[PDB]
Amino acid sequence: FVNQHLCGSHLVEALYLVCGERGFFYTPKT
Amino acid sequence: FVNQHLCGSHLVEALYLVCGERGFFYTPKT
Amino acid sequence: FVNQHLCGSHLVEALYLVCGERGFFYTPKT
Amino acid sequence: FVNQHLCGSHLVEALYLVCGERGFFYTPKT
Amino acid sequence: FVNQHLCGSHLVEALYLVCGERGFFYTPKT
Amino acid sequence: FVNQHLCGSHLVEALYLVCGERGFFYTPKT
Amino acid sequence: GIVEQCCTSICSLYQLENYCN
Amino acid sequence: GIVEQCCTSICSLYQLENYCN
Amino acid sequence: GIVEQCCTSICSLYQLENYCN
Amino acid sequence: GIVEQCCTSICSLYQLENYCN
Amino acid sequence: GIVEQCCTSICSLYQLENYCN
Amino acid sequence: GIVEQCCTSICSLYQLENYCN
Repeated sequence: FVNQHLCGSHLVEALYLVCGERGFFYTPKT
Repeated sequence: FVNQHLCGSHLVEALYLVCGERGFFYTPKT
Repeated sequence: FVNQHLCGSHLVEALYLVCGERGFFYTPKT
Repeated sequence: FVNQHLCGSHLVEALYLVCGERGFFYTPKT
Repeated sequence: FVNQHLCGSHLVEALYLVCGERGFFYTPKT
Repeated sequence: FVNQHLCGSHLVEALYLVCGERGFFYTPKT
Repeated sequence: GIVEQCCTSICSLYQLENYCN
Repeated sequence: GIVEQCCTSICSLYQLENYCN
Repeated sequence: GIVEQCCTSICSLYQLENYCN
Repeated sequence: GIVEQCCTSICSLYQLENYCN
Repeated sequence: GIVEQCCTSICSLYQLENYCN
Repeated sequence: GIVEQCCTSICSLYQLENYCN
């Protein structure tokens, strides 16, 4: 169930998809 | 050849993989 | 540059992401 | 463990891979 | 158009999908 | 939670990423 | 249907054809 | 149709809805 | 923060904008 | 070998078996 | 072996090299 | 910047660290 290190890789795909050309900051660390 | 909007989604996968727990800022906009 | 057979796999990811719970028909054949 | 909305994105990759040029209908909604 | 280093990552997905439980050797180096 | 058959596809992405041009043997079978 | 069927333990190659168009 | 349309320069969010079910 | 929030049950389209730059 | 062969126009299902272990 | 080892909590960069060719 | 730099011929492991947070 390795998540986060493997899940975040796909959360970002939708992140910049919603932002389109804009950018975003991704920090996988509580 | 849709790149960037489709290429960046995988560049980030290696980005936080190299950072591990650290985070990073991804801005797909020159 | 193998596209379509390799590109469509990711077009669908955004397709049902925009649809959310809805579904969609994907036909990679002109 | 976010599945379905994140799992289906990869089920479709194998779906049209088995279909090849054919298409398929994907409805992630019971 | 960064391929190979980015393309192979998905060729393997279909490789072990066709092999199922079997394994395979992937060498991205002519 | 379909793992292995769906998880390995992404473990290999990081595998040859760390190897770079080198190759590797992936056997998803204990 | 298909998600809960293939996202639980992966479907078989023939099972996926049933959903093919 | 859809592949040659969205795999050339990415379609727009509204354009994808046209294919939604 | 964002991982434990969107990798638990997927965030909403508007929720993702909060992290947009 | 395999990359330049399958990353050019996708290999066939039988062609991939040749690389299977 | 490798799947149950890296698909449980992710392996380390050095641990992956052990499987490198 | 980073996309046109790493999506052209892949960046190096050290080059990616420059963008790390």
